[PDB]
Amino acid sequence: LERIPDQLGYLVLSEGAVLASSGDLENDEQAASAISELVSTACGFRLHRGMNVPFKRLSVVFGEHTLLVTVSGQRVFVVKRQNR
Amino acid sequence: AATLEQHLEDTMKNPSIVGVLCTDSQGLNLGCRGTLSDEHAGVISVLAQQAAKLTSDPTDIPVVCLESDNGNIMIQKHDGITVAVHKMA
Repeated sequence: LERIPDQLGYLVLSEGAVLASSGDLENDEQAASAISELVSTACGFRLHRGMNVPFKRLSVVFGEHTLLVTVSGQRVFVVKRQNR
Repeated sequence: AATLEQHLEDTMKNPSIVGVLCTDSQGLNLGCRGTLSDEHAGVISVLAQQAAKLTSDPTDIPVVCLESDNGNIMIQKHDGITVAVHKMA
């Protein structure tokens, strides 16, 4: 079975605050604020259908890790994942 | 950064790429094709800028990807030029 890369931290936001966090993301107010802003913009973004958030996942890919962000609907779920 | 019209055209040649757009830190629509146009340029510029705040770069400039069932929009800054590409799956 396929090898899934390690998680490096989680963050759950429930506007505006940190509801839960662990690992690299634990009590990191700056990251939580910056994610919250990115997510609000991404959520407000429309391609060609007003009644459609044009993503099911937002991923921010860095050299060694990626932040995987899902929204529903006033909460934000973040996993920091090692790259494959 | 130098000319960029040629790159927009070559990129669109890919049969899954349905849109491309370049902006800067200001949100200037520096050229777009296909599915991405003026009303998208601003939000695209803001996203890249907001995503950059998620690191104090090890020279680690992120790619922002908005993933949908049908395709993806991939956004990266390089350099002072922000390039968004709309791909079908």
